[PDB]
Parts: sequence; structure tokens; C-alpha cells
Amino acid sequence: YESLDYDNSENQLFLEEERRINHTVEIKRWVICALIGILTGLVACFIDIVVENLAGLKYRVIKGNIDKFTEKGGLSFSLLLWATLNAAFVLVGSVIVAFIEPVAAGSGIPQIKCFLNGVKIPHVVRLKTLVIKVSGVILSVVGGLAVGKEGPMIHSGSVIAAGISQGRSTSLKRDFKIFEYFRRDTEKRDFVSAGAAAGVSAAFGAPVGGVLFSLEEGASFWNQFLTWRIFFASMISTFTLNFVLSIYHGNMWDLSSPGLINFGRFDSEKMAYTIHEIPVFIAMGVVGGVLGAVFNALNYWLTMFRIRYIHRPCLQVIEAVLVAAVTATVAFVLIYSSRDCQPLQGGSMSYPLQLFCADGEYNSMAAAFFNTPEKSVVSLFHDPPGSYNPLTLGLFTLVYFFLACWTYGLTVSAGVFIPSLLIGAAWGRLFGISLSYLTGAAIWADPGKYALMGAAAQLGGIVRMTLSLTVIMMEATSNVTYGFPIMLVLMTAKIVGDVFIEGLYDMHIQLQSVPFLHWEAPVTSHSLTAREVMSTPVTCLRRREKVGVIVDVLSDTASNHNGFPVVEARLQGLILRSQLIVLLKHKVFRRLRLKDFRDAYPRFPPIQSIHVSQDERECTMDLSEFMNPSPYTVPQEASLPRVFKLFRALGLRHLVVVDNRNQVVGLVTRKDLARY
Amino acid sequence: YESLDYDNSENQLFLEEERRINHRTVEIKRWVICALIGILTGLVACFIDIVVENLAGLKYRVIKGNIDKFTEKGGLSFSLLLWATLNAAFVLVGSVIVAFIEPVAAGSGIPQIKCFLNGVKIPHVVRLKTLVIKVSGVILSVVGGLAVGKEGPMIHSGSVIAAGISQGRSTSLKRDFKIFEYFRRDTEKRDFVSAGAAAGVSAAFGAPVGGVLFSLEEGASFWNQFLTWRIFFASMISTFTLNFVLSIYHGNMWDLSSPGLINFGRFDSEKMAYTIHEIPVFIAMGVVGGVLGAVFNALNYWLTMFRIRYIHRPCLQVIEAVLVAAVTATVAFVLIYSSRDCQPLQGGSMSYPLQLFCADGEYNSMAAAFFNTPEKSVVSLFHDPPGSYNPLTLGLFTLVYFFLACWTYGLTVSAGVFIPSLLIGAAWGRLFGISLSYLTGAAIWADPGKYALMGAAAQLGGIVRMTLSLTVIMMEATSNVTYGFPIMLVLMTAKIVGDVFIEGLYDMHIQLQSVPFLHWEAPVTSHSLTAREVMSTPVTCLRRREKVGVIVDVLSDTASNHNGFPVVARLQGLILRSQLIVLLKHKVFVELRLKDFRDAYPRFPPIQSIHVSQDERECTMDLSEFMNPSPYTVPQEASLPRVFKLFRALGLRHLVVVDNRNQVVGLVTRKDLARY
Amino acid sequence: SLPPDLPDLDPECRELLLDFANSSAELTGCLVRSARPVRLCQTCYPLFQQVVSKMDNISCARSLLMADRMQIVVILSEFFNTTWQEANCANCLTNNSEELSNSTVYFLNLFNHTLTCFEHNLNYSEVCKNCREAYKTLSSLYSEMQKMNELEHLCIDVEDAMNITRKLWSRTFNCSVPCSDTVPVIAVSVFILFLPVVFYLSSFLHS
Amino acid sequence: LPPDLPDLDPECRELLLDFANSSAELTGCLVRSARPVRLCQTCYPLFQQVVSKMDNISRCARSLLMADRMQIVVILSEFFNTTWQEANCANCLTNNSEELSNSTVYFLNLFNHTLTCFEHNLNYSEVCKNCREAYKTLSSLYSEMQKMNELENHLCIDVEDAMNITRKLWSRTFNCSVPCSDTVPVIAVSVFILFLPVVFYLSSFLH
Ligand SMILES: *[C@@H]1O[C@H](CO)[C@@H](O[C@@H]2O[C@H](CO)[C@@H](O)[C@H](O)[C@H]2NC(C)=O)[C@H](O)[C@H]1NC(C)=O
Ligand SMILES: *[C@@H]1O[C@H](CO)[C@@H](O[C@@H]2O[C@H](CO)[C@@H](O)[C@H](O)[C@H]2NC(C)=O)[C@H](O)[C@H]1NC(C)=O
Ligand SMILES: Nc1ncnc2c1ncn2[C@@H]1O[C@H](COP(=O)(O)OP(=O)(O)O)[C@@H](O)[C@H]1O
Ligand SMILES: Nc1ncnc2c1ncn2[C@@H]1O[C@H](COP(=O)(O)OP(=O)(O)O)[C@@H](O)[C@H]1O
Ligand SMILES: [Cl-]
Ligand SMILES: [Cl-]
Ligand SMILES: [Cl-]
Repeated sequence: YESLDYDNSENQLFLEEERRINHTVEIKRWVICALIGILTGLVACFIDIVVENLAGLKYRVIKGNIDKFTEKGGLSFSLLLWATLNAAFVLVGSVIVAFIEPVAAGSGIPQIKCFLNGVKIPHVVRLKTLVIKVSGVILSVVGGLAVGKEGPMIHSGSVIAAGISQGRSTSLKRDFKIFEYFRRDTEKRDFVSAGAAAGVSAAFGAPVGGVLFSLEEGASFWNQFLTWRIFFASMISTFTLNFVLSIYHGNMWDLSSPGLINFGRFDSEKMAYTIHEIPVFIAMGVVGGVLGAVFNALNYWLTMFRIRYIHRPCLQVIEAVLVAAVTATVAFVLIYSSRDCQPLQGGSMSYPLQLFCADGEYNSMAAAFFNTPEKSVVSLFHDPPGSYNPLTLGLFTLVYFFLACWTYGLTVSAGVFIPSLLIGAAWGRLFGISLSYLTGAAIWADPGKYALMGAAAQLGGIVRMTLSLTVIMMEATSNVTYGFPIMLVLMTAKIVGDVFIEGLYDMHIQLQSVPFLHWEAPVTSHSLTAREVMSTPVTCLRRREKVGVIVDVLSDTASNHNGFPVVEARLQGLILRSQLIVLLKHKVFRRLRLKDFRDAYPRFPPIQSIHVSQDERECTMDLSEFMNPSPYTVPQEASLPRVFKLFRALGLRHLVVVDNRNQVVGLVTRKDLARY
Repeated sequence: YESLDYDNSENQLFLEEERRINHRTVEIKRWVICALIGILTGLVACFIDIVVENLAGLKYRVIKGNIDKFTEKGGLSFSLLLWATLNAAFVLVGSVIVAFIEPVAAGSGIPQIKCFLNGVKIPHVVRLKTLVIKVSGVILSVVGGLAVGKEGPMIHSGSVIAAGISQGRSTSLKRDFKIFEYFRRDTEKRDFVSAGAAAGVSAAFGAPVGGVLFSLEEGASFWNQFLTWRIFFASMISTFTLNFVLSIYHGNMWDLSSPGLINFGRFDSEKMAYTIHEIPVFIAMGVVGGVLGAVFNALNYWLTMFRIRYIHRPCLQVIEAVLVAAVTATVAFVLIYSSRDCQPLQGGSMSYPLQLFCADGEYNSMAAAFFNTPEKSVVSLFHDPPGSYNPLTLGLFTLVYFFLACWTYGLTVSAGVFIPSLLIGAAWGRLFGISLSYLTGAAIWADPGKYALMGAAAQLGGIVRMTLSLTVIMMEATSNVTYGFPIMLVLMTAKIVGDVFIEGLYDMHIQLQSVPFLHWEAPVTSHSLTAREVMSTPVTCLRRREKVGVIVDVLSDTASNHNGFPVVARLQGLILRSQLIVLLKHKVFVELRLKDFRDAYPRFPPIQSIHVSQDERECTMDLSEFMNPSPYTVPQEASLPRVFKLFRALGLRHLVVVDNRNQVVGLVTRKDLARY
Repeated sequence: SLPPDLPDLDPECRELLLDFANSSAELTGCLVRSARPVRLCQTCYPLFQQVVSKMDNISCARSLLMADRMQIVVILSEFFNTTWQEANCANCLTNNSEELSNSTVYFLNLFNHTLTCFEHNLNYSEVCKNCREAYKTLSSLYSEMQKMNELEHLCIDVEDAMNITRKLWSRTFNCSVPCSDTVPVIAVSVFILFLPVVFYLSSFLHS
Repeated sequence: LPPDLPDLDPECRELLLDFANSSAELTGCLVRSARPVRLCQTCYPLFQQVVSKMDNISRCARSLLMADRMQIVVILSEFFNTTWQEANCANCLTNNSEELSNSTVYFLNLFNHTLTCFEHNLNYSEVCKNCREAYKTLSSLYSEMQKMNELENHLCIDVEDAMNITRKLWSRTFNCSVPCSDTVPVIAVSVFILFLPVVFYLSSFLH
């Protein structure tokens, strides 16, 4: 896969550009980040509007026919209607994913992590890839797959961020003369950070969780005013979402909906915890880690079954259809065979099914389905004690853990968070019901509290991120002292989950061969210096060379490198492939400046598409004006936690290794920091 | 002012010491030390809070019982002399112990620790004597009735606890305590001081992520995941410890309704909701607060410059603080004596109802504004029902307390500036609410409990120009996350409108002592300086196999006292002077397991003592196993924005400059780099 | 000869307090005498309105009301608004609390007819059968009014009447349609749960 | 007829009608003896018998309390306990709510003593005379009882309104006060201390 530079070339044309602008560009970055925030908020609000409306239109068919047959007979026509509606919406929303572009599958997070880490997965930022995924989640959550829409907002934020930063649409083949300074990929990597952070803050309503998400990946030096612009974009995105949802719901000046999911507020004082139940919270994290390991192992062998055998696109479409049909029949087995009814009190169902009940009561398993999963997650956090049948939650949890697991690796744009939080609030609630059975209904056996800790338990178990997940769960709940049990639970669940299998997102990274970088060394490798790591032959140039050597180096037809040093064997600089391509086009053997090096900045033209082999490829070549004069340089006896620290924290992609005297041996290029 | 070394040696004794622990113990030691830092900082916070509120309750009970006996008799002026004495007694005790013993405990501890995390080691900053004196002084000054806050010195208290207990050493008691024996380099000390400062911020204001982002603003390092997650760990420990212990002091334990020393309450109650049209009102309040901060800092700057030039005897600046306490007593009693309004107890709003002239059921209004903690007044300038103050009295308190807090900063006491800034800002920011209620009728959106908060944020951003950590503190301490958007607009506005006039209060008292203090970026209005300007071209370099007659030449010259030397001419590494004396005391000659380097680690033995003999001036000392084999060698032609973001991001205090020849020309230290 | 409101009250508004008290004490008699047979909104909808009119006569405004910290009259009237706005007695009222609505009294008349149909057919052989029409038309009118509500809960009278009807129809009768409908749904359920293993095996074998 | 589906029980009619024969009396007691605050010394036997009539039926309770979605008997006792905890008449009652308490029955007489002295001393120049040695001990007794309840932990509403009338009638509408012109000896000190810092600054600036 393709790398991504982050350090600028610092060539003398960029110094000329520094002198020309320094006779007012930072002010552009603020309004670009503000637009990224506004657009991500509007996309989140548009998804909320259309997913509420279509699923609201969908169940009024299904309730209006289950209630039609239940006094005569013949529910099999209603079940076939409900399976046909689910399979139809999932067919429409998945045929655009397997055939058109196979990269919008699942949440964006396994691609956004690798992009912030610098791997250009070959379709991440594309207007087509956006509108597949924006219209995929709408046609998939309404399809009745057991998924949650809060997941794939990070990719929408990143796509919109890298799109509107450039003043150019390559998908429309038109241009603008607006933001010529920002086609340079030092900047473009940092705008994707702002878009992902704003996608997080518009997802879960926790705007530091965006910041300490997008600071975790892209683990670079503390670029301060970048970080402050990221927090700026995060706050604007959550305010735009809250404002438009509160003018759509009525009561314009009651900004009550911060994110897509809203956990409530925990100032009810039955939710209050003290020290005498702190080692209970360690026990929930162990169970969360165990069930997350079971989840990830089942999904892992499922994907190992799916890559080798189901790789034709139409097979994948038939697979995605024949899960939504099975899901509705499983749900209707559970609803049709349920033997408990509870009447309505306030808004708790909004599509109640008086299936077999006593005409004022309603089917409780029908209430656990037939909802947005957001409403069930919020209800489990805040329903009063004594408001659930434990058999009901047991059946719902036990089927839902597999339906969450079986529906992850499919070719649908969807998340995993609200499935993970719904499982975690599901089995966590049972642990708070049984403690009201042993303690004789004490006050610290509050089952609305133990649903909250099970949610963070399962979510830390399945995906192993902390400090981007502790910060959200502090800030969505809006109770500050809840971070301490959540910190304990997340530490516990990550440690107990790492002794079985890796994290789900790192799993789906490594199952498709990404040259990815972790936070540190593999284990230690302090003895393993830079001697054993560098590549032994060096394909290097000279400043007093002849073109034709350029043609043979760029047309190796066996290697396809992108970084080339230049020496006299004394190291002078590091010339890229793409800059050397642009030097090959125009007559070099004066007018060349930085805008000539931003001509169609992604996807430059390859070497076969330039015929310069008759008069050119026979004379000299000057790249003394066109070179990075101070590339970062380690000696070969540098230990690996000094080599990996300099490489990862700067966003380098070619780290030249130079011995005692200035002579070049080897050039570390990111594959040999992933193989260890 | 001499920098410390956050960079690692990585010589041969470091590579040996990397063995025998990888053939996993030290990580759990790091976690347990961070947990103890959190617990001890919480205990020190509970010590300060309980002792201060008990002593202040004693003092104001004595004074309040005094005046009512002397009301109708005619001895009011003789009661003024008691309270002018009772201020003057504690401040005298609270300044004598500060001036003569440790003058570094003056003001807040925040500029010293802010200079610490940049690498500069102010001399007496982290001794245990400094802890004892600063804690005793902040108790004696907050009880001493000055216009001070006690959340200032909680940063230096936590930092001193963290730099102390992560040693297993005191050295003010001459003891050894060989327990940890590995956390005795300046890298580990800087990391644990970061943890202790974050726990101090979280114990002060009750927001943990404010603490983490504060300790990541300063020390703008490379990103380090397990470090920042441990920092957050110690932060949560300190918050929960403080919360738990102040909870069981009130005999309840079952709510945990106090996370920090100052606690703001619940901003959700629908009278606090804000609308999108009053965003320019918030910008205007940011402008207003951003110029009274400039007035505050400027009048302090011409006041502090006078005290430095003249009042610099340690026995004469003590007499100053006594008169400051006397003026606070006199001015407050004059303002209380001449307030023509009375206002009844609203159900425990005052807690010390001092009736002077009232109608025997009502009490004085201004005696509620004084005769309290500033913290209860700030929380009660929030949260009141509208129509609960007299703007003459409340504005009259504001018009005095601003100058009293401007005048009580550079004294020889341990003080704060946060809560005086929050008491000023919540006062006139409240007054803007009454005027909006006067010019709009009984408008709902002009609720002055909302505008009293924006003014607090405006003033606090104006006085101490700090944005990112302050925004998260103000967004989390209110426990409402939609307020971060107006607050961050306020803080951006106030920082810009403030930096167009003056430096900033924390940075100004840093600059007045001429410490180097590398800023966040380079001064971007400096052009492409290469390294051939900002370096020191006469170099005192050493050799590998060198006769010891130039070692003692260069260690002892009394006119060019340096520290750190490169060894060659080519380059082979860098040797430290603090490491090179241990090569002389233990007599390492050709004619030690990195533990003699670390036993007598702080306050390295100065080379005057050793007395090498004259025949050991031609003997040969080989230091090839002691130098850092990987220094950071920027080229000559590297630009200045490259060499800053290595010297500042990585914790360096040397930087070799070399060429294509790898000749050593110049060197970049902090003094040679913060002079532009 | 003390100034007014300080020793006692003036007799000029003491009469207003007294005949407010005489009227307001009767409303408790409505609420508790007409409690468990829940005839609430149709009994003291006159007695509640005259209390509101007596609130207007005392609105000696600052002399009575806003001269004490435990405002007896004001918290009593606030309790009457609270009891009023949870029963939702306006749904029983017509337009401006003059009389009842025709829909609700139509419902109540049909309700008493349904109870007479319950009483005449009195071993629940001919009780479940030959009485189901009344339960269906009464629940039909209930769901009709309940759907009528939302463009504009209900009155506590009609809602507790329908609670009586549903509790009687559900238990002590068990007049339940058996609805033998199991076997087709089981056939379709096994028919669809067996499709995925067919899909997985036909994917594995075509290899 | 099934039990408690259409109507009441014979041993639950009296269990409902006793409460309605008393709660009207108590609500009328509050509003009749409301605004001249005589409440804690009038309505406490009526309140305690309302409590007892709640208890003797609370011990068909599930057929009355938990039988309706608007629990009329529960929300009415809830409001009375709300008033009785807000008024805190338990301060004004001796040991088992039987008689008035020991000190407060004498405080009410010193209220009446002070009113008789106000009336007999009836340009309020001589009314400031002849009663300041009784107003002072009245306020002393009030503050002594308030410190008594401070040591146990708003007081009983009966005595707080009496002291509120007394303070609202002594301090204003009489304007009885003492000037105590101690302004100039304060200014004799409050200027001298403020004159110290200019001396301290200009002393060291010259030396
Ligand atoms: C003393 O009397 C005054 C009036 O004479 C009371 O003031 C009223 O208090 C209530 C609630 O406490 C407010 O709703 C009214 O608006 C107030 N009156 C006015 C004119 O503003 C005061 O509360 C009494 N104090 C006590 C302890 O009973
Ligand atoms: C219908 O009647 C039942 C009782 O037959 C009511 O159930 C009571 O509900 C209240 C709160 O709604 C609870 O406090 C009681 O404990 C319940 N008692 C019993 C015996 O169940 C039910 O609420 C009524 N529903 C409506 C709409 O009036
Ligand atoms: N000129 C070169 N000399 C030596 N090794 C090279 C050269 N170019 C590339 N490599 C090696 O080839 C591997 C892949 O490099 P390449 O794919 O060109 O880089 P990128 O990751 O930027 O696509 C790495 O191990 C790298 O060190
Ligand atoms: N080896 C050296 N060669 C030249 N200048 C040096 C050398 N070492 C230190 N200096 C200079 O000495 C001054 C102070 O250095 P030093 O005492 O080591 O302070 P610091 O605490 O910043 O390291 C600076 O101007 C620095 O550049
Ligand atoms: Cl999701
Ligand atoms: Cl402070
Ligand atoms: Cl401070």
C-alpha cells in the first residue's frame, strides 16, 4: 500500500513561497475547520432525519398487519412481509456496496486509523465513496440489520474534511482558484484529523472524545494550534447538530440533543456509587473482556470463512440479503413465543404490539425489538428498577450477541458501537437485577447503574481503545465522577481481552495486509538496533548526474520505490519520485515553482506516459534547486526505540541511515517497522 | 537557570541495564507510583480545605460575634482594629516563613512548574521545604483574609509530591530508602511532574481532562500514549480521593457531591439555556473581558516593576503584605458600613448574617459579598434567581476587588489568581445580566445566571491567556457540554484581544526573571534562518582517546562554564559533564553498572574538589562506552522551523550541527535558541 | 386600632377568605367521596370552576396572598391545578367548562349498557359468547377517542371505566380467542432458518 | 357482581367516608385559620385525626390506594404531610403532639404582651419609649428558641409570623431606632490606615 508524506520538502521554491507570503493563511484554516464541522453536523442530522422517517414509515406497515391478522389468523403472511421488507431494504442498500465500490464496507474506523497513521488505502477520500456510505447506512439501519449508525460518521467526517479543504473536485473534473496553498498533504493529513474528530463529536456528543480520538492516532509531536483548531471544529460540529435537531423537533431554543445518542444525565442519586462496590466493577470488566474475546474470535473465524469462500460480489449480496431475512424471523420467533406482557406508562415503545396480551398490556419482547437501538440503550440506563423480565433480557441478549457478531463482516456500511453498547447494557442490566435479588433491593444495587458499567465493559472488550473511550463515557453521561469506575472497567477489560485476541479494528486492519504502525516498539528490541532493519542496496542519485539514469531508476519495473536520496557518497538530500516525475515533464537539463508541484496533486502521471528518450535521456539533469536538503538521519547504531520514536512522531516516510562519516547505507521505509 | 535532560543517554551501561528485566516489572511500579501521587495530592487538598474552612469559620465567628455587641454601644471603630489586626496577624506569620526561608514559594507555583516542564530547572522548586512553606503560606493567606485563591498552589503542591515520592529519597533528612532505584533520571522526573501537575489541576477545579490537556500543553512533547493514559489515571485517583474524603467529613459519604475545591453546580435547568442569536453578545463579552485583563496585567506590570527595583529587602517586603491585609480590612469595613440596603435570609444564602443597621429581621447585603469564601460568592453569583442583587452594591464590590486583586499579586506570599479572576469575572458578568433584564423587560434569555458564567470565562481568559486547558475546565466544571461553544468563542476572543496589547500574566512573571522559556512555536515572523546563524561556532569538543589535560582544562575555566560536550574532525557522540565527573571521581582509567551515575544523582558534585595529580595529565581516558552514540545532528542548511520542532518537541538540551563533511560546526542549546 | 394586616386581617376581605374556604373544603368532599367509583371529572367540574372564580375575587391581593412564606391559599390552588392537570378533566369538558362533551357521555351511556350486558348473562359458557359485540364496540369507541386525542391520556372517568372493562374482560372471565395459528408460522420459521446453512454449504461445495 | 369491579364494598364505604368527613374539616381549618397565622395552634388535632383515619384504613387499602392510576387518597395525605413538614408544627407541640410546647406557649404570650403595650402606648415618640425593654426580651426569646432548634440540627410557622409582624411593626411604621453617631471615630481610624501605604511607598522610594 501507499505511504503518505507529512514533512514538507523544504526546497528552495517553498522558501521563495515563504518569502512571498511573508510580505493571513492561518485565518483560512479556521474557516475551513469551521466548514468541516458544520458539514459533518448537517450530515449527521440528515442521517438522523431520514433514518427516523423511513424506519418510522416501515413499522407502521408491520404493526398495522400484525394487528390485522391477530384476530383471524395467518401471521405467516405478516412474517413474509416483514422479511421481505428487511431483505428488500438490505438488498437495495447492499447492491451498491459490493458492486460499485467495495471499500465502504463496515465502519470507516479501520480505514481512518490507517489513513491517520499514513497508509493511503486506495479509496478513502472520494465523493462516490461518501455518497455510497451516506446512503448505505440509511438503507441499512432501516433494513433491520442489527447495527448502529453512530459508527460510520468518522469516515463521513474525514471524507468531507479532505474534500472541502482542497478547492477542487476530481470527481467532477472541475477546479477552483481558492485554496492552492492546501494541496500539499502536510495539511491534508491534518484536516482529516479534524474531520474524524468532528465526526466523533457529532456521533456521541463528546467533543473532547473527538480530540482525544484524533490525537491517539496520528501520534505526532504536540502541534498546538492544530490541536486548538481541531477542538474548534469539534465544538462547531456538535453545536450545529444540536441546533438543527432542536429546530426540527420544535422548541428551537432548547438545545437538548447534543449527539446522535443521548445517554441522559445521571443526577438522579440512585445512580450514585461509593467505595464499597468498586471491586464489583472490576468483576464486570473481566466478563466484558471475556465476551469481547469470544466476540472477536467468532468474528475472526467467520471472516476467515468469508474471505476464502465468499469473494464473488453477488455471493456477498445474497449473504447480506439472507441475514436480514433470518434476523426478522428470529425476532418474530422470540416475539411470537413470548409469554410476558407489560402495559404502557409513558413513551417507552411508540409501536406497541398487543399480540396475545390482555388488551391494555403489550408484548415486552416486541418492545425490545421494533425500536431504535438508541432508545433501548437509553432506557436500560434509566428505566426504574423493577421494569424488566430477566428471561426477556436473557433471550434478547443471547440472540443479540450472535446477531451483532454474525452481521459485522458483511458488505454493508454500518457500525458496531450501538450493538456493543446494547449487548453491554443488556447483560449488565441482569447483573443489576440479580443484585437486587441478593441484597433484598438495597440502594447500591441500582440496576440502572450496572447497565452503564456493562456498556463500557463490553465496548472496551470488543474494541480496545481507552482515553478515547473513557473521555466519551465521562462526557456523554455528564457526570464527571463516573470516569473512575469507567477507567477501572476499561483497564480491566483491555488487559483481560488482550490475552486472547487483538482488537476488532486492529484485526480487520491486519486481515488485509496494511503496513501499519503501533504506538511503540514490538516488545522491546532495544538490542535490535538500526543495523538489522535497513535495506542493503541503495538506489541513489547524484546532483551532477545525467537523465536516462533517471529514466532507468524510475523505470526499474521490479521495485516501484518513492523515495530516492541524492549524494555527491556524502548525503545531500532526498528526492521523491513524484517531484522527479514533474521535473521530467518540463524542460530541465526557471519558472518552476510550488504550484507546478501541486498540479493534480493526487495521482500524478506514471513513467510510461512521458516520451523523453531521444533528445532527453541523453543529457545532464539538475535537481540542486529541487531537493530536501536536510532529511532526518539516524546512524546504524541507533537503538530501535530511538528510531521508531523519530519516525512515528514526525510522520516521516523515508528515514535515511548514515554511518560515522557521511555515507549512506539503507533507508527505513515503514515496512521494516511493521514486520517487527 | 540551567536546563534538565529529558533525552536518554543510551550508552553501553544503559544497554546492559536494559537486560535482566527483559530476561515485566517496572510498568506496574509506574502505575502504583502514579496512583500514590493521586492519593497524596487528594489528601493534601483535603488538608487544605478542611483546615482553611475551620480556621476561617473560627475567625469570622469571633469577628461576627464582636460587632453585634459593639453596635449600639458605640465601639464600632474598636472592632475595626481587631479585624485589621486579625488580618495582619496571619499574613505576618504567612509571609515571614515565606520570605526568609524559601523565597521561591512566592505568588503561585504555576510559572515555576510551567518553566519546569519546558526543561528549565529553577533551583529550589521541588524541595519538600518548598511544599511545607507553600502549603502553610496558602493556609495562612486564605485564612489571612487577603484577596487570594487556594487553587493556585495546588499545582505546585501536586508537582512537589510527584517529584518527591517517585524517588524513594528525601535528602532533606539524609536518608536513602532504596525502593524504586530506577526512577532517578530527569526523564522520569519530568513525566511524574507532569502527572502531579495534572492531578493538582484536577484536584483544584474538579475536571480531570482539564488536567491532562494542561499537562500536555506545557511539555509539548511527542505523543506518548501510555504516558498520557497514566497521567489521566493519576488525575482520576486524585479527584476521587478528594471527593471521597470531603464527603465523609460531612458525615454523608453517599452522594459524592464535591469533586474539586471549587464546584459550580448543575447548569441544565432550562432557565440557563442559550440561543443562537446571542452568540455576538458572547463575542462582545469576550471583548470586554479581554481588555480588563489587559488593564489588570498592565497595572500589575508597572506595580511589579516598582517592587523589583526598590522593595527587595527580605525584611521590607514582609512589612508590605501586612499593610496590604490592613488595607483589605479597612476598605471592606468601609464598604460594609456604608451600604444602605438590607436583604433578608433567603434560606441560608449568607451563612454569616452580619446585621449592622438593618430592621432586625433583615441582614446586610455587602456583608454577604464580603465575610465569605470567594468560592461561595462565585457559585452564588451563579445560580441565583434573577432580581437578587443591588447593582450599586454588587458593582461597587467589583470596582474595589479588581484593584485589590491587582495589588495583591507580587507579594511574598503563596497565592492564586484563578478564583480572584473568577470572582471579578462573575461579578461584572453578572451585572451585564441585570442591564439586559433592564433593557429587555422580563426576557427569559437574559437570565443573569447565564451571563455571570460567560463573564467569568472572559476575565479568566483575559488575565491568564490560556485557552485549551481552560476551555475544557470551564466546559467540564459546569457539567454541561453545550456551554463549551460560547465559552470557547469567549476565550478565543479574549486571547486575541488580549495579545494585541500585552503578554499574559503567567508569561510576564516568567519573562521578568529572564528564564529562557521556549514558546510553543518559533516566532513565525522570522524568515528562513538556517542553523549557521543560531549556533555557537567556537566549540569546545573532546576526543575519545584523550589525555586528561584538556578535560580539567574544559571542566574548570571560570569564564566559559558549559555543560555537555561532543566528542570527535568527525563526530562520535555526546558526553555530559554531569556524567564525566563520575568518570573522574571513581578513577576510570586504562592504567559500574549505571548506578554510580544515579546514586548521587541530584546536585551533581561540582568539579573543584577531585585534585587529580600532575602525572595523571598524560594518562589516557577512554569514554567510548559512555557517550550517547545517537545524538541529534541537524545539518547546517536545516531551517530554523525544523530545528525548533526537534529541540522543543523532543526533550533536548543539546543539538549538534554538522555538514556534508560531518565536520562539527556549532551547537544549539536553549539559550542559543530562545534568543530570537 | 392598629394599622391593617398587622394584628389580624380586615373584615373586608376576611369574608372573601371565608367563602373561599367554605367552597374549597367541598372540593375535597368531591375528590374523596367520589373517589373509588371514579366519577371525578363529571362531579366537581362545577365545584372546581367556582373555586377558580373565587381565586379571581381575591385577585386585598397583596394583603392576603403575598404576605406570608407559607401561602396557604396559593399552594392549595396550585394543588387544585395539579390534580386538575393530571386527571385531564378538560377532555370531559365541552369547550369552556360549561358542560360535558357529547362524545364522552355517549361513551358512558354505552358503558352502562355494556355493564348491563355483563349482568344479564349471569360457568362462563354464555358469558364470553353472546356478549363479545359490546366489548368490541366499546373498545372501538375508546380507540376512536384515543386517536382523536393526539391531534389536539384522557379523562380519568372514561379511562378508569375502560380499565374496569379490560380488567373484567381479561380476568375472572378469560374470554380469550384461542387463535390456532402455530403450525404455519413454525413452517415458515424452519423454512427460513434452514436457508443460511444451505447457502454456506452451497458456497463451500461450489469450489 | 365481582368485588370492586363496578362499585365499593360495605366494609370499605365507611373506610372511605370517614376520611372525607375529616379531610374537608382539615382543609377548611387551614384556609379559615390561615392568614392570621394561628395554624399550628388550631388544626393539629384535626390533622392528627386525619392521620389516624388514614392509618385505620391503611392497615381494602390495596383496594383503595393501589386501585387507580390517580391515587386520590395517597396524593391527599402526601399534600398534608408536605404542609406539615413545611410548616413544622412539631416544634410547637410538646411531646406526642398532644399539647403545645413548653417555651412557645409563653413566647405567644410575650407576643400578646408586646401587642398590649403597643396598644396602650397609642408622631410615634412615646411608643419608642415604654416598650423597648419588652421588644428586646421578645426578640431575645425568639433568637433563643432559634438557637435551640439550631442545636438540635426555618422554625414553626406560628412563631415566625408573630416575630415577623413584631419586626415589621416596630422597625417600620414606628421607625423606632437609635442613631449611634459613631461615624467620625471610624473615619478617625479608617483614614489613618489608608494613609499608611502612601507613607510606606514614598518612604522607601526616597531611601
Ligand atoms: C415576613 O413577611 C413578609 C411580608 O410582610 C414576607 O415576604 C413575602 O414572602 C413570600 C415568600 O416568603 C413572597 O412570596 C412574598 O412575595 C413576600 N412579600 C413581598 C411583599 O415581597 C416574608 O416571607 C415573611 N417572613 C417570614 C419568615 O414569614
Ligand atoms: C388500571 O387498574 C390497575 C389496578 O387494577 C392499576 O394498577 C395500579 O397502578 C398504580 C399506578 O398506575 C400502582 O401504583 C398500583 O400498585 C397498581 N395496582 C394494581 C393492583 O395493579 C393501573 O394503573 C390502572 N391503569 C389505568 C390506566 O388506570
Ligand atoms: N531506493 C531504495 N533503496 C533501498 N530500499 C528501497 C528503495 N526504495 C524502496 N526501498 C525499500 O522497498 C520497500 C518498500 O518501499 P516503497 O514501496 O518504495 O515505499 P512506500 O512505502 O513509500 O511505497 C521498503 O523496505 C523500502 O526500504
Ligand atoms: N560545548 C559547547 N560549545 C559551545 N557552546 C557551548 C557548549 N556547551 C554549552 N555552550 C553554551 O554555553 C551556554 C550555557 O550552556 P550551559 O551552561 O550548558 O546551559 P544549559 O543549562 O542551557 O545547558 C549557552 O550559550 C550554550 O550554547
Ligand atoms: Cl455505531
Ligand atoms: Cl486562585
Ligand atoms: Cl494562580
